[PDB]
Amino acid sequence: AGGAAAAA
Amino acid sequence: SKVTTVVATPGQGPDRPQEVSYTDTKVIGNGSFGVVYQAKLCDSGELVAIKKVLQDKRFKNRELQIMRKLDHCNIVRLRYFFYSSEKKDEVYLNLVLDYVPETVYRVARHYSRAKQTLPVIYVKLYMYQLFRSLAYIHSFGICHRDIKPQNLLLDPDTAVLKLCDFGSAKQLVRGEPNVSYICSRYYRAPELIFGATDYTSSIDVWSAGCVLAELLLGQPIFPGDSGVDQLVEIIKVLGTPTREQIREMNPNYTFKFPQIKAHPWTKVFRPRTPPEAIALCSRLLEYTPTARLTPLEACAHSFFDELRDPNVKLPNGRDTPALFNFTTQELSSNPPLATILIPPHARIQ
Amino acid sequence: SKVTTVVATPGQGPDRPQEVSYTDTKVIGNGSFGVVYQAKLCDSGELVAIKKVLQDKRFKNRELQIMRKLDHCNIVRLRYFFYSSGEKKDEVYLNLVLDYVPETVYRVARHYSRAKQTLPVIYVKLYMYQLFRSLAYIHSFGICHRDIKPQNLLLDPDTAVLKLCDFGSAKQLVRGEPNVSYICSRYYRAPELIFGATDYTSSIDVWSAGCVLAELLLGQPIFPGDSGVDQLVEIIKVLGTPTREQIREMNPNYTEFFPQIKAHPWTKVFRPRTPPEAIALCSRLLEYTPTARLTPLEACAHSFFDELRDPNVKLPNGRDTPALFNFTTQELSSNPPLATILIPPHARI
Repeated sequence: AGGAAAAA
Repeated sequence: SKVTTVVATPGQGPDRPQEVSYTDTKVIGNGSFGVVYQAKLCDSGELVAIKKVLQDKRFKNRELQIMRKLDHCNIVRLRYFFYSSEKKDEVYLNLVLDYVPETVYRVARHYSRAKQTLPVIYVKLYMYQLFRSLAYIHSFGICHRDIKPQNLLLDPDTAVLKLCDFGSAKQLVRGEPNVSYICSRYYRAPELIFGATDYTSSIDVWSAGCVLAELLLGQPIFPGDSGVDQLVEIIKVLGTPTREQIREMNPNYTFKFPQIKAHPWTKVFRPRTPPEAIALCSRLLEYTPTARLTPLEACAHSFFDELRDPNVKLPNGRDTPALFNFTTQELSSNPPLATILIPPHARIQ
Repeated sequence: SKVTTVVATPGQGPDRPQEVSYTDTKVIGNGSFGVVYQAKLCDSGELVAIKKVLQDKRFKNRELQIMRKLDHCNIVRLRYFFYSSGEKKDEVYLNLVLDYVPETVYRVARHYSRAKQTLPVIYVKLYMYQLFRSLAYIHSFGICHRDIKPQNLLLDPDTAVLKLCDFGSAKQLVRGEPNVSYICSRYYRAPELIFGATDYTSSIDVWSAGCVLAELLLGQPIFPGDSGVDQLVEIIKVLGTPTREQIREMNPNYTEFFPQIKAHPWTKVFRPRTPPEAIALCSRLLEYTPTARLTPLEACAHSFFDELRDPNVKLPNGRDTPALFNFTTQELSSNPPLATILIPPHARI
């Protein structure tokens, strides 16, 4: 189901 | 400020992953249920809740499998779920859930601190919605097992109540044993206190009864730091249980109990408590589990007649939330109760 | 104020009742245990507590039968008892005239907690040692208290004497006889009780004692939770998951019915300043396997209490320590050889 990635 | 993008499976419908972006993440709280965040979905700007718990290697998460099956207006909806990584080299299940801004616990406490009780129209609305949520989950044989004021979320403006936290929920199959240490202090059915492992979904109804009684009294009805103390409070109200009642709760206890006469329920509550509220508690909070109302029968109780009135409104002038759009699944334990539950005006073309 | 004169039976020795007069009666508190009053004996001016409970016509009061047998410096003494007609009309009340002690471990702990201070370890030593002595004594009769918690531990701030109180749950535990699993308070309940065992032993008190020790060291409860499930999670976070053998030792019926968490090393549970001996004692009290826990008497002999056996030890207020070494044969009976540790060279000459 998942998989993370951060931004700004 | 910061934006998190994850790929997540929708809670319902076909498994086609979506890219979900959210920001403004704040902790709502944490404990044995894991961590619950609030977040804002970038697209819509809608607030959601993300419950994060540690995923066991050996088993599929029970709460997830329950949440994927449930679709009801009085239960927080599972929107998305995904896996991620606090404890390093380990996996976390994340549930993206409806967010609701208040709990019954907080509301009850505001009124209790002000030495008032919640208006009855709100007791009616909230409890009716709780009972619907229960009629539905029970129709799957699923028992919540932790019905308490904190797990009842409320929208203060629309009066919508949603049941949350399915981390103790389980399908109860007749003849299978279940652990008796579930359910929170104050809200535990007597058969749980007596250590029964063959209990039914009726424990949820006892708990709902304790919630009702508490919203009417302004404080919990059966408090106590020990089982013993909770039983004493239960006995003060219900009277000493007979032997037949004991056997119905847990056979292996048929100890001797203090011999106390029943306290007439009208004496338990404040003088102007509506009598139909009191009659309802008396039919929820029974020793014999099978003598308790089912959730769907509770919904059909006269205490809720005002909610079936065509001109009923919230005090703030808004319409009530939807209360009569029962599905076949919801009605399935007793389809003829539709004749009371769906009032005449709700069946106009 | 009113003088009250009753004819009362001495708690110990022969059934030879006497005229007892008291005055200055104030309510200390009330609850499931009945009503505790404070009064002053006219003869001596000594303050006493009077515990009043409703007496069942159909049976002998178990708490009375136990207190009439008990004589120990760390247990409230039954001075007298008598019958009266109190609050409920035409019903009979048992009145226990007991030692009054002006504080509880609960109140003292809470003062420290609120002030963000820890109770100095000398008092943790004194209080725990005295509790263990009381437990060694009652257990030597097969009597388990079953409600060991900071509220039932009374204290004199000036002498540092600790007295166990409230024997309303106390019971003689006989191998092969079943006992109710719903005793003991939230936070202090041994895991076997949470799992619903009815074949439990006196070691449940030792678990409860360990929770008190931990709490006095941490400044808060070590295993909080509003449900059994939440309490077990907290236990498992510290002790690690129980093995299959540990679960069978606690309750056979729960073979399957947990998360897999590695044990948190006990040094990491407490503040860094915490004495290694205190920690070592905790780990030998808070064990899953009941039989693996130290007995009360072995707890009294533990290194953590060595300071109390020092000839130069004094209380912070400058006074001598209270009676610590006046062991009887009854008290020592579970393990006489420990006498050589327990009664230090300087004591009792």
